[PDB]
Formats: sequence, structure tokens, C-alpha cells
Amino acid sequence: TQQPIVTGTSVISMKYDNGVIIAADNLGSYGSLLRFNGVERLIPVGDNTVVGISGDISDMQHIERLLKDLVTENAYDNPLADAEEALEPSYIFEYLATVMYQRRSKMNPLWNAIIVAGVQSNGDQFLRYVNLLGVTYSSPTLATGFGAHMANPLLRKVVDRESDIPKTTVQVAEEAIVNAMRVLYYRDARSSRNFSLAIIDKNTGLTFKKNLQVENMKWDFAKDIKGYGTQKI
Amino acid sequence: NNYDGDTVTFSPTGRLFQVEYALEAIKQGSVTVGLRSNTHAVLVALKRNADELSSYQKKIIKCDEHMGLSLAGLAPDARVLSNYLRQQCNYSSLVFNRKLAVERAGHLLCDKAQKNTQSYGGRPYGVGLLIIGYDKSGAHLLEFQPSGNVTELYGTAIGARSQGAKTYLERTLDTFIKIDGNPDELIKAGVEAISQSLRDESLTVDNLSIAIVGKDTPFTIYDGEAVAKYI
Amino acid sequence: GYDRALSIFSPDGHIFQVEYALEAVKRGTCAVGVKGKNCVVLGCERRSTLKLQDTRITPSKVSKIDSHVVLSFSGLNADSRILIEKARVEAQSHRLTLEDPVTVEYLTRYVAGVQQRYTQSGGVRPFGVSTLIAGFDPRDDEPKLYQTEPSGIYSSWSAQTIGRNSKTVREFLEKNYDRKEPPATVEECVKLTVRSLLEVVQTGAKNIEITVVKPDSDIVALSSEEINQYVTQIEQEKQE
Amino acid sequence: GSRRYDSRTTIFSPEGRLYQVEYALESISHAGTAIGIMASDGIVLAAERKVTSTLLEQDTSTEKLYKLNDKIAVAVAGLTADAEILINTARIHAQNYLKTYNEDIPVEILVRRLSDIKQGYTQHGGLRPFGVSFIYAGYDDRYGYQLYTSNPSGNYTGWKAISVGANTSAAQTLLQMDYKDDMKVDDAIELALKTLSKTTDSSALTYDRLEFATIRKGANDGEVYQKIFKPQEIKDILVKTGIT
Amino acid sequence: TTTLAFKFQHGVIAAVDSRASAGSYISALRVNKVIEINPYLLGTMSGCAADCQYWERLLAKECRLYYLRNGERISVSAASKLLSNMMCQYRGMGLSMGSMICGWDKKGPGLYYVDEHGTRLSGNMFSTGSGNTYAYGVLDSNYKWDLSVEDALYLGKRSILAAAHRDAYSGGSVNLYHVTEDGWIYHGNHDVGELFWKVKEEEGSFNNVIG
Amino acid sequence: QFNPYGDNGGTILGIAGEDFAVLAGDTRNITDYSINSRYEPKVFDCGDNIVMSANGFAADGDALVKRFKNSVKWYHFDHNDKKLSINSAARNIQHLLYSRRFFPYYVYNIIAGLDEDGKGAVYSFDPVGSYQREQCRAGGAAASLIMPFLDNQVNFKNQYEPGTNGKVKKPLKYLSVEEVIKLVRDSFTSATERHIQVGDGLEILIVTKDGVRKEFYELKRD
Amino acid sequence: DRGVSTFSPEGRLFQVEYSLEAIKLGSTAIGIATKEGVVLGVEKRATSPLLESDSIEKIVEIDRHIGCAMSGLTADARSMIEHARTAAVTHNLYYDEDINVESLTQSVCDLALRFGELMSRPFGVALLIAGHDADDGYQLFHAEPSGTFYRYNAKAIGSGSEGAQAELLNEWHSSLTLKEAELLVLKILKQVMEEKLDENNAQLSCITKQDGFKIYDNEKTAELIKELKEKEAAE
Amino acid sequence: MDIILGIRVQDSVILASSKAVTRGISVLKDSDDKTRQLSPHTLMSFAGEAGDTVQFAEYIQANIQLYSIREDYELSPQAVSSFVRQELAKSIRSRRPYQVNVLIGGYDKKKNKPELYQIDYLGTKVELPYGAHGYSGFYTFSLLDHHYRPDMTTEEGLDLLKLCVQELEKRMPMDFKGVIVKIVDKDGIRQVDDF
Ligand SMILES: *[C@@](C)(CO)[C@](*)(O)[C@H](Cc1ccccc1)NC(=O)[C@H](Cc1c[nH]c2ccccc12)NC(=O)[C@@H](C)NC(=O)CN1CCOCC1
Ligand SMILES: [Mg+2]
Repeated sequence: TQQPIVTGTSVISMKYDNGVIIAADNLGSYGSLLRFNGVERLIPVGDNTVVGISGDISDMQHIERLLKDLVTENAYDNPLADAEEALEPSYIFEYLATVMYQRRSKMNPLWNAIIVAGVQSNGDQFLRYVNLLGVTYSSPTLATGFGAHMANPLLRKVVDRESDIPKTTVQVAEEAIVNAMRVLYYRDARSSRNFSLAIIDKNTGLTFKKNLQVENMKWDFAKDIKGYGTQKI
Repeated sequence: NNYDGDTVTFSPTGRLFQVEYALEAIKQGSVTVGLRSNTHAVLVALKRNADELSSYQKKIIKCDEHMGLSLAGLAPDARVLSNYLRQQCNYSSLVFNRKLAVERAGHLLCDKAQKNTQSYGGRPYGVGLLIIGYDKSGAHLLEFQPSGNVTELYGTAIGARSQGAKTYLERTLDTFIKIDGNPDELIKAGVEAISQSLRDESLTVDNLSIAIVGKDTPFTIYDGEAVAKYI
Repeated sequence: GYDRALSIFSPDGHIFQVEYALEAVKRGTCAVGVKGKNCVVLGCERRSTLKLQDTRITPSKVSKIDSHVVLSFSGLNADSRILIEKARVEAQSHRLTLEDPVTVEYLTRYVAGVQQRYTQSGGVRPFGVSTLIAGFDPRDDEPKLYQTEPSGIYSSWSAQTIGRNSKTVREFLEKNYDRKEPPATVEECVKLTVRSLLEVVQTGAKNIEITVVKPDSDIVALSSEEINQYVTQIEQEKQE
Repeated sequence: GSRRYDSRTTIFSPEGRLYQVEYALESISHAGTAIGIMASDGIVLAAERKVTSTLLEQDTSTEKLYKLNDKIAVAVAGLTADAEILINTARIHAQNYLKTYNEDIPVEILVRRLSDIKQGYTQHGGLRPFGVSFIYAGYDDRYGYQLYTSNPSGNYTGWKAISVGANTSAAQTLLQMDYKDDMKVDDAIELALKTLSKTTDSSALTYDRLEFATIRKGANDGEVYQKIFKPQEIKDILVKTGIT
Repeated sequence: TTTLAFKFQHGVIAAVDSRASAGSYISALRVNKVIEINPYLLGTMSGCAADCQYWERLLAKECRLYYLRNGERISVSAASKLLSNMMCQYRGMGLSMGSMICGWDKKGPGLYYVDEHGTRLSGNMFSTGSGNTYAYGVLDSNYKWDLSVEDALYLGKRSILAAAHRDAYSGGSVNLYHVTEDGWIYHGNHDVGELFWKVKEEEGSFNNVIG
Repeated sequence: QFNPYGDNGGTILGIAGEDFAVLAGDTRNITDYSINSRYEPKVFDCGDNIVMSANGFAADGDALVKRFKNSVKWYHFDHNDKKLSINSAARNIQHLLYSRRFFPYYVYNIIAGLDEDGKGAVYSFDPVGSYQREQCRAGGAAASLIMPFLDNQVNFKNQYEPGTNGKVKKPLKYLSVEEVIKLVRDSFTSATERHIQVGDGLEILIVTKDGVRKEFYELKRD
Repeated sequence: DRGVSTFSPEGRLFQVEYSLEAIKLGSTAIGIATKEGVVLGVEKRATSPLLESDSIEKIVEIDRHIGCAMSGLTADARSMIEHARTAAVTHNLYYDEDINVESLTQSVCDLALRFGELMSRPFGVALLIAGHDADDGYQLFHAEPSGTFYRYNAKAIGSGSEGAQAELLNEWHSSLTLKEAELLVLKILKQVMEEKLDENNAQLSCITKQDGFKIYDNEKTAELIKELKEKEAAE
Repeated sequence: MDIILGIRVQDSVILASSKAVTRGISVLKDSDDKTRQLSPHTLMSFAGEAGDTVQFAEYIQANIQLYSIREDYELSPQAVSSFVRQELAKSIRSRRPYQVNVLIGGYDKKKNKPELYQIDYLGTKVELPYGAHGYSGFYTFSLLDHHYRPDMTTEEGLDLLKLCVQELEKRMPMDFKGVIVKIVDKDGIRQVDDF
């Protein structure tokens, strides 16, 4: 049993017709202090999987190393490591989910919420969540922390059910994700303007975008707001 | 001679006699044949009885839905090794949601057998195994020796008089590899192969044991009247 | 730990260490067990090579395992103490977990199991001891007499002997003991037990020990004079 | 592996004997003779030190006679170092019993415990047995005065008079001849010394070649006293009995 | 729950209710609170349902092994003791199990009370569970050694009914057993709803209740 | 302090017919007031014509099902491909649950299938392993809403025959699969109305001698 | 000396082969399987007339549906029987059913090769395991110290085994009744035994679906011996 | 359990022990014997937490019976009491201590004297002419202080014991369902069937 110290906030994601999108801001908070401003919380595994992690950063760095070692170990005595016997998103997720549930069962959890996003061998989209309790679920849209409360409602307007996935393009899905990240910047006190975004498409592969910023923000209406009720000046 | 008392002793010519003696137990064992195409993999095994009142010792063991082996030599040692394979196949599924690659299964068997050849007190395994399976890279056939050596092959045979079946497969190489999408013809080639190792006795209904795995075919074993079709 | 396999098979299918343990039993002093109609008697030889002995304190050959069961032996004396101790512990352990005292058959089965365990355990040698276990089951008036040996086999006997010159006294018992009509009284049972030992013992002085066990935990050891009276009567009938 | 060099100390011979126990007894037969004699009013322990030197410090020396507690003592025959291992264990067992039951340990119970330890080395562990034979002299309120002996086999027996070590065959014959049941301590003292004087391999029996001890109720009223004799006191009892 | 068991002339009676609770919610109307360990041994259940089932089914394993080794049926005294020894290993760990071990052996009929503390009591009459006080009232005033099998079966049945009525956590149905030297005998499942009205009319009791 | 348990909501329902059995459950997965998934399967085909569902804490539920499926696999290996009967599966699951008596699988478990005489069977478990064969059982969040309805409409409790006025009960006529599915759908529709953790979807698994069949129905998403 | 788990140049484990020689010295045990049941019979072979023969327990119950006969160093069999009984009852605890005869036999045979430098040597006893289950019906297995087990229609083990096995070769057919099998075991036991066969130095037993495993009374066996003598004198 | 009393007179030791056993709000048994014979001339009564009492008593009994068989000799009451004390003093610092208080009444055949030892669950041993555990002493010791002599007969000891039980029955809130009385003397242990 511990408590989280340096933390990362929401990770948001969704499926679209040909793949998945995942995003997360670059902040490492120390309570209310916005201590670290250059933290990457999206971690690619091969060219077909991206793991997005929220929660304790020291535990995130531990998981990052487990995945790096997983790739190394998979290549051992494996001539087809870059082909048929490469790591799949479902393999990577189940490994993490096994680890997360074992750690909670020893009462020494990895204080994280993880979303594994990727595309399988057969072109199928993979998107599944796992947390410190070992709880797992899948949905067309997934989000951690505040994203669950604010992002999912917006992303579910685009993909409300499974039949909406083929109708959703990558341009529409990215637009929705970027809008959700703006909303989180307005309303999440432990968020940052700077974020990273990753797209895993079955045709165009893995596109990893860094140093993105929230833009087109509405603040002008603040000038008219005066006092807390009766004040006019 | 003086260097065969245990597995921890090299001979002056660099030989391990206890391992060689374990290899001898395989040669005494009943014949079993393995062969594959691009779509399917087949095991054919001649079962042996104690006498006319006795049953015919089972030769083939299932390890997973997509993998299994046939044995020749000490049957209990095959039970230990097959049990290990079952666990490893199962660990791969439960932890990684991943079917165990046949090549990796061979590497695990090699490493398990090796530990018994370098340590004092223990002994080498006294059994040879033919592992067949279908994974993400298609059909596979492996030959396991208790020295630790594992070999991926198109076809092979182990046991008494196994040289006859092995020569046949070496001639038929170009034919049986092309038998794709036809399980019955691949088994026929296996039954015809194991027939080259028979003397005096012939293939009867409770004598013959066949197993198959493939693209849309789980590892299944055929015994009794289920193999009368191929006699 | 010391794990060396001492008891192993030989090419002819023998476990020599177990067989050599029987030779230690052959060397041991003679012990005899005879069951009558309502009792069991245990006779034991005392070799008279050892005089100046203190018979008060010297370990007696017959040992109580519980209030209703006794154990005598032939072979290595030191080895027998270990079996007796284990047996006594098991007897109290049975009373504690099952609320009944052990049956004679159960106690025998346990002691025999201990002997067997020492024939296929690493780092240990077999017990050089054969035992005669006698007594009466709780609330039962049928006599019980069992024998065990180093290999771990056990069986029930109408009458039996073990130890040195046991071949001779078994010869005597086989022709003298009638199954259809066993020694009806205590006297007849003791007399037959002393007679059998007199075939082997030498002098009938302090060389013969007798212990009578009757039903309902009634166990007593005869004294020198009481036994001497049997010795006197036997030979006076023999002079004819 | 290691098997090659294993002597296998805990096995039977074809005749049903324990090799190492028999060879340990052979070792003990070359050790200095120790004698124990039990009387109605006490016990005597006598023992011969092995070929000593003039430069050996005798008054601070102890190789034969050891104290286990206030009521029990032992005479040693064999490897002294082996005996001290066992003696310290026996001293601890006596104190464990006293702590548990608040009563001094009965002599036989202590003897059985040591004998059981010796037995263990003959049946398991693969170690050599202790090359030691003890004579136990002790007193308790159940059986009174008691003499026991134990040997490397772990077998123990009770005695009226007994010898261990060298020339026990000759010594036992002499004791069997002159011993009587109504004997007293002062007489037993004389018998012990006379027996050693005749069985000794030395030219003459002197004070510097002896260790001596008595366990007497010759203590003021109902209680028991242990007396480990000093060199000068052994010299006096040798003159008194008429040996020197 | 309410369970009872009592010795008498013609063996031992065992009667139990059938309710199961999850706080105020009645989770089961008809659970089996008796285990047929062997043809001559019964076990009642009160407390944690899981503990009662696990440990008494494990007791049955141990009682069968006794028969195989000794070629003889286990006594009620020995069976009850094995169970109490199990409880003592998990002493303080939080088990909740109250049970009567009923049977017939060489000493005649036998009845032992065993609980999670390792308590083991021999006696002629016992009752366990939340509604045992109500059952004791009926039992104590009507029990005799000279009872007929028919009257004894009714007494145990009526005693559970008394508890099922007043105790909120007791009811559903009544399960009857009669243990003889030829073995135990099941005497049916009796719905309390139907039994209550039947007893009220025939016996005249429960005058306070309107029917 | 770290709390190793959680509540993922959901509700499950098992009904035994004369020659069939159903195991139904909603597809909604939740934490607190949030929805994790609107379609997260909860009822599984475990092989040998057995269906299973562990309702409560999803992580413990997935682990148990995973272990039982594994137990079926090893039952075939060890006992010559013998079919695991429903009564044998139930007993096996009791021991799986009691292995964690002092750190329980926080789930309510139901399995369904056919007994060895071909009749419909449902078995019910508590988190620590007490089990029983039942004709009818609802488990989970809305269990207390549904069970009384099933006592009334499946076992005809408190129902009597008109004209007799309480003297003669309603006879216990058997129910068809079509009739049972109606009661299942009405049970979940009613539970969805009054319970916030129930909704989104309903997945039913029907077991007969022919095999395991699935049926899916939408539920209210509010 | 040499390892306990050592292979010979022929590819056999020395100790396993030597334990088989000990089994050849053991008293005879015979098993015959029919569609009406399986019969198990043994030679008691008392070493002396004073030995109470009814205490010789070479036929043993494992479960209600499984029986067992032994030959060789019979003391070694006690822990095997204990394991078998535990395995049978434990499976009944875990699965609420009878355990398959083959599965029970396999569990016993798993102990066999657990020896090295675990126990210090192989078992010096062979077992005939007979039983019935719903899947494969009436079965007879021969469990060796090698860890191998063969199923048999009929089997003899012990000192008179090869002579008895040749006789069982000629006599066995698939339509044997239980009564015919009983007499056949008695016939072959009488042929290979040193002493004259009677109810006190030989024992019969059987396993049927209805009544389960039963050891025969000396009075019941005595009648079957008398029935045998008369039918042999009949031609 | 509740009340256990002990008194040592001229030639015997008398132990009185309550008969009640209570689970929850219900008295399950009113004839319970809270005692075990350790040896022919040594009796131990006990009281404490449920289960622990009998377990501990039976464990002690088994150990003393084992000693008796091994040595063919009866341990003195003093020796047995010291063994029991050590087991309790060992127990108090264990993971889960045994919560048992005992009285040990024995007749020493060597000294021809009765002996009463009081030992609590901590391992606190005291030899006494009369003793009790729990609240029993609060009511009874004043009577015993007044009426007790060391030259009392067994019959006088029983009469003084009746007076103690009567006082307990008057001033204790709990109904302990009377007492089972046992006498330990040179001839062994016997129970007074009418009290
Ligand atoms: C009265 C009803 C007391 O409430 C009985 O003792 C009853 C005894 C019993 C015995 C065997 C089987 C079933 C019932 N006990 C319970 O019903 C018991 C009471 C309870 C609840 N929490 C407890 C905590 C500690 C001790 C007792 C407790 N209830 C249960 O065990 C509940 C929690 N479990 C079930 O009802 C679940 N299983 C019931 C049978 O069907 C499978 C599910
Ligand atoms: Mg709702």
C-alpha cells in the first residue's frame, strides 16, 4: 500500500473506421504543484501499439521498462519477431493486466490507469483499459480520470455504439479528440496545454505527434463578468 | 566404461555415455512417424502391447488445441515432459493471450532436458518426442532428443526400425509437402511411411494410432475403428 | 542434508541392508510370544554373559506402549528405544485426536510403517529390530499378538518367537501348540512359554523373563521365584 | 560427484554388525581403564590416566572424571574431545529437566538421553560415531545409588560393578570374584584400586597416574556429596590401602 | 437459522429450518442445512453457509478414509472430534460454524455439539442458530426419553415452527431426520406457511394469530 | 489506504427449464456514477455445455471464470476427455472460491447447463463458496428487485386457484424457453427502470442438448 | 558406488530392473476381467502354521468401485494404497463423483519414478488394480515400479506368473461369466502354488457395479474350491 | 468458563467446578465436567476462554500420561504443576496465547501430603491451602479465611465448601448451575455424586 506522488492526469482514446486514436498531456503534477512540464505518457510498443498511462509516474516509468524488456525478450530466438510473431496489442495488454491484478492481490499496486490502443494482425482495432485494481473493460471510447467524466460524453456523440465506427473517419475522430483535450484544459486543474497524440491506422501505420498545443480557446467573454452577484463595476 | 557411472562425467573423447544410453532407450521403443504439409501436420504411431490380453500402450499426447506430440522410449518421462509443455502452452495463453509458438516450445524442451545432463544426482530423460503443431507461421514438425537437441523438419521417424520410414519420407519429400487442404491424403502418406518400418506384424485396428492438426483443425487423436479407414 | 541411498536393490532383486538388519535380529536374545484363551504371555531371554548387573535399573526387555499394549523385541537394543518412543507418542496422539486408545493391530501397523519408511528413505539405515506386539483392544476379551520385522511387513500369530535360536523354539511351539484348544488358563500359557525357552536358554535362573498381559489393562511381570517354580515343575515331570 | 568419497558410516556388515561402532569399541579398548563400584552407602569411580609426563600439571588436569550435576558424575574412556561434546549436552539436559519439573533429573533419564544421541549417529546423518564409553555414577530418590555404562552403539546397561577401556576382561573377572552385595564404600574404594593395580600396563600404580571420585550419603544428614579427589588425597588413599 | 437435535429411546431426531439471509434480505427460501456424511452420520449447519459446507464435506472425506483404513465405521465421538480439531487450526481466523454431529454407533445413539471455538459437547439435546431460544422452550417442556418415533418427529418439527414464527431470520421450510441403528431416515420437507395453519387448527395453538 | 475491491455493478439471472437452461446478464460496466462500457460481456461459454457468470467486482469475476475454464481444460487432460458434469463443475467452483476464504473473490456466481439426466440445471454461489442447485436465481445489483417477481411468476407463490379462495394452490406447470425469455426480458426491463447500474444491453445464453445459443436485446441507456 | 537413477548401456534403469526381480520372488496374484465383473485372487503363502492366515491382507479396498491385489515386497504397498485411497476420496471431494479407474492407476504410477538422491529407491511391489466406472466399464490394470501401467483382460503377477499367463492365454474369452472367472482363478492358483490350495492359504475377491468391491469369506471360497474339484473330476 | 474452587485439608484436596456452559444468551449444558485426570493421584480443573480450556487440559494430560508410560512412574504434583506453569509462561508470549486458568489438586504419595497449586494464564504459580480463579475468590476467601484449619477432615472440607457455594449462589449475578465436586487423596480420585 502506498500513495501516488508525482501524477499524470487523463488519457483519452477512441476507435475510428481504420484504427484507433489516443492522447495524453505532458504534465507531471506534484499535488497542486505543476512540477514537470515535459513528461511523455504515451509509450509506443513496436509499430502497432501505443500504451497510454495515467497515475503515478514512478510506476509509469517502471511499466515503460517492462514493455521495453518485453520487446527484447520477444526477439530472443524468434526469426519472425518483425513479422508473424511480433508483439500484438492483445498480448501487451494481457501481460499488463496480469501484472496489475497480481500487484493488487499482493496489496502493493501499481497506482495507474492504463489504456492499450493498437491494431491487430487481421486489421481489427484494439482498445482496452486496465487499472490498479486489475479491472478491465473495452468500449469504442475510453478515458481515464477526468477524461472519463468530460471526454467520453463528447467522444460518444461521435461513436455512440459499435455500428458508428465504420462511419467515423480519422479526420472527424482526431478533431473530436483535440476538442476534448481543449475542454479538459478549461476544466481540469491538473492538466496542461501541451499534449501528445498518436494514431494507429491499419493502412498508414503509427503516426506519433508530439508538442501539440490547445488552441482556438474562448476567453473574451470574461471581460464582461463582474463581481459575484450585485457588483456592477 | 569408467566414464558412464553418471551424467556429470565426460569420456576422454568428449562423450557423455549416460546421455547415449538414454538415446538407446528410444531405439528400443516402438516406431512413430511425423510429417507435414503447408496446411496440416500429422503424427502416426505404431502402438505396442505386452501380450494378447493386454492393451496397446498409448503413444500420442495432446498438449493444447493447436499442439501435441508422440513418444518413443520411457513413457513416464514423456508424461513429465508433455505435462511441462501443457503448462507452458497454458502460461502463454493466460498471461499473454497468445498461443505458444511450436519453435519456442522446442526451445523450452531443449533447455529442460539440458539441465538434467549437466547436474549430479539426476538423470537424462529416456524418451524421444515428435511435436506437431499449427501456429501463426503455419504447420510445424519437431524432433526432440533427450540430449537436448531439437530439430525442425518436414518429416521424420524415431524408434525401432525407424530408418525405413525416414528413407521413404526422404524420397517422398517433394510429394507430401504439396498435399495442401487434404487431410486424408496426408495421413495416407504417413501410414505408407510407417509401413516401411514393419516386420512380421501389420497395421491392425487397435495397433494403429494417428493424430492431426491444421489450419481449421484442432489437435485430435484417432484410435480404434476411427483408423480402420486407413488400414 | 545427508541424502545417500543406503537401502537399494541388488541385481538378484534383494535389498541387502534390510537382509543384514535381519542378521542383527538373529544375533539378538530370544523373545517368545504365546496367546492363550484369555491372555497373552511374552517370554524373553537374558544372556548370562553379563553378571554383576543391577537388575532393578537395567532396561527391561518388555516395554509398555500404553496401559493395555506391550512390546518386546530382538536385535539392536538402542534401535528398539527409538521405535518404542515413537509408538508411545503415537498411542497418546491417537487417544488425543480420536478419543479411543489404539487397537493392537493399529499400533503394530504404525510401528511396521516406521520400519518400512527406514528402508526407502535417504541417509538412513533400517532398524536392526524385530518386535512382538501384544495386548487386548479396548472393551474386547480376544487376545492379540503381532510380529514386525525390519522390512516393514507384519502379521498376526497364535504363537511366535524371534531372535537367536528362534528356529529351535518355533520348532517346539509348532508341535506343542494346538489351535483348536489353546492354553485355557494363565498357568498353562506361562508353562508352555517357559518350556519353549528351556529348549534354548541354558540355566533357568535369571535368564528367563515372563510378562503376563490380561484383558482390561491387567499387566504384570513375574518375579524370579515365581518363574523358578515353573522351571522346577517342568524338569521333575521330564525325569520319566 | 561426492558419493565416490563417502565411507558410509551407518551401514550393516553381512553378519549384522555396525562397522564403525565395532571399530570405535576397538579404539576404546586402548584407552585408560575406568572402574565403577556401587556400594550400599555410596559409589566409587576410579580411573587411570594414560602414560603421563612429569611436566604435566596434574592438580588442574581433568581427562577421566567429570561432573554432570551435583548428584551425577561420569568416568570417560576414549576420545576426550568427543566426550566433552557429550558431557556439555548432558549438563544442559539436566538443567532443562530441573527448570521444567523443579526436581533434579533421575539418573536413568539422563543416561537414556545421551545414549539416544549416540544411537542417532549410528543410524542417520552419515557421520562417524562418538568414540566414547561412559560410566555413570549417580543418585536419585527413586532407585538410590546407580551405576550405568553406555558405549558408541548407544546401548546402556545398569551395574553393581563395571569397568571400561583397557583390560576390561581381566578387570571384570577380578571384580566378579571379590565383590559382595553387603559391601561398603571404604571396601569398594580398596577393591577399585586393587583391580587397577593388577590390570594396569604400567610398572607401578602411583598417585600421579590416577583420577578418583566418590558419591557418598556421607554428607551431613539426608543428602548426597560428590568428592573429586585431589592429587594429595589420592596419594593418601594409596598408602591407606597399602599399594604404595 | 434454527437447528435442533435430541437423543431418545429410538435414536436421535434432527430438525432444521431452511432460510438464508443477507442482512434483511432473504437470500434463500429453501437451503439444505443437513449433510448426510454417511448412512449413520448427520451434520447440522448454523453460521456461515460456506464454512458449514466446506468443513463438513471435508469431515465426510476424513470419515470415509477412516472406514477404508480400519474397515470399520467411525464413531460419533471420533467424528465430532476430528471436526473440532479442524476448527482449532483456524482458531481466531474468523470462521463461523455451529453444528451438531448426530449418529448411531456401537455405544448406541450419539449427539455432539461443535462450534468454531473448538468447543465439543456431548449431550441429549441441543439447538443452534438465531432462533434456538424459541426451540428450547418447546423442547424442554415436552421432551421425554420415553417418546414414540411419531411423537418425537412431531416435537422437533413443532419446535422449529415455534422459532420460524417468532425469529425473523428463521423459516421457509422444515427438514426432518430420524437416526436409527439401521441408518438415518429422511422424513420430508415441510413448508412452514402450510404447516403453521395446519398446526394452528389441529393443535389449537397460536390463538393470538388470526386465520 | 488502498482498497483492493471495487463494484462494477451489473445483474445476472439464471432460470432452469425442464430440458433447457438460461443464463442472462446485462452488458453495462460501471464505477460509481460513470459508465465504463455499454457492452462488456459478463456471461461466458466455459465448454462442456456449461455457461458461467461472476457478478460483482469484475477483476475477481474475470479471474474466477478464467480459472474455471482452465479447470475444465485440465479435467479433460487428466481424465481422458471425460465430460465435466454440471454437478462436478459446481463442486469444483466451491473449492476455487474457498481457496480465498480469507481474501475472497468478491463475486456472486451462477452457472447453468444440463444435468446427467438431460434436465435443466442452475447452480448459485456466494463469494466464499456456499452453493446450491436452484430452479431460479437472480444475482447482483438488482437481485432484490427481480427475485420476488420470479417467486411469483416462476414458482407461482401466493397464487391460488379462483373460486377456492386460498384452499387450492396454482399448480406448478412447467415453462417453455419462449415463456422463460419473456420473463427474463421483463425482469431486466423492470430492473433497468428502477436501478441506475442496470441498462444498455441484455445478453442471454440458452443451453440445450443441441448446444449453447446466444440472444441479445437492447436496454435503456440512461 | 553408482547412481540410483543410472541408465544401463541397454537403456534401462538398473534399479527399476532390479525391483522387477524382487516382484518375481513374491507370492502369486491373478486378475481376470469380465463383462459381469473383475475377479482378484492371491496366494497367501504363510511362512509357518502358527501364523494366523486371515491377518495376511494381500487384497485391499481402495474405494467402493476399486480394488487392489499385490505381489512382491508387500510392505512397500502400504503407502501406495494410502495415496490411492486419498486420491480416490479427494477427487470425490473436488468433483462430487467416483474417480475413473485409469485416473486412479495413473495417480499411483506417478509415485513410481519419484526416487533419487523423494524416496531413496523404487517400490519393490507390483499391483493389480481392478475396478468399474461408467465410461469404460469393468477394468483391470497392472501397475509396475517403472511408472508404466498396462490394461489387461487377464493378468498374473508373482513367482508363478509366466506359467499362469500362458494358461490365461488359452482360457480367457470375451463371454466369460463371473462364476467361470472365479473357478478359473482358483484353478490357475492351484496349479502354480507350492502347497495344496484351500480356503485358508488362498483368497478371492471381486468388483461388481451393483455390490462394489468385496473380499470373499473363507466359507464362500471353500464352496467354490469344492465346485472346482468336482468339475475337474467330471471329465 | 466461570467458577472453579479448591481446598486442601488434612489428608486430601477437594476441587469444585461449575457445570454451566453458555453460548450467546443460551445455556447449552448444565452438567459439564471442567476437569481432567492427569495421573491417578493428580487432578486438574480449568477455566478460561471457550475451546482453549479443554485443548490445553487434554494437551497437558497427554504429556503427563506419556511421561508415566515412559518411566513407569507417577510425577509428583509439584513436578506436574511446574510443567504446567512453564507451558503457560511459554504460551503468554506466543502469537495466540492460551487463555486458561487452572487449579492442580494432587496427593504426593512420597511425602504423604495433599497439595493444591493455583496457576493463572500468565504462568503465575502459587501453592495454597485454598484457591480460586476469576471473581470466585472475591466472595469465598472471606469465609475460607475465617473457617479454614489445616487439620480439617474431608467431611469438614465439604461443609465449608457448601458454605462457599451458597454464598456464591446468593451474591453472584450469574447462574453457574451448581458444582461438580471431586476429592483427591491417597486412594486416588473420586467424585461426590450428591452435592
Ligand atoms: C440462519 C438463517 C441465520 O441467519 C442460519 O444460520 C443460516 C444457516 C445456513 C447454513 C447452511 C446453509 C445455509 C444457511 N445462515 C445463513 O443463512 C447465513 C447467515 C449469515 C450471513 N452473514 C453471516 C455472517 C456470519 C455468520 C452468518 C452469516 N447466510 C449466509 O451464509 C449467506 C451470506 N449466504 C447465502 O445465503 C448464499 N448461499 C445460500 C445458499 O445458496 C447459495 C448461496
Ligand atoms: Mg437504469
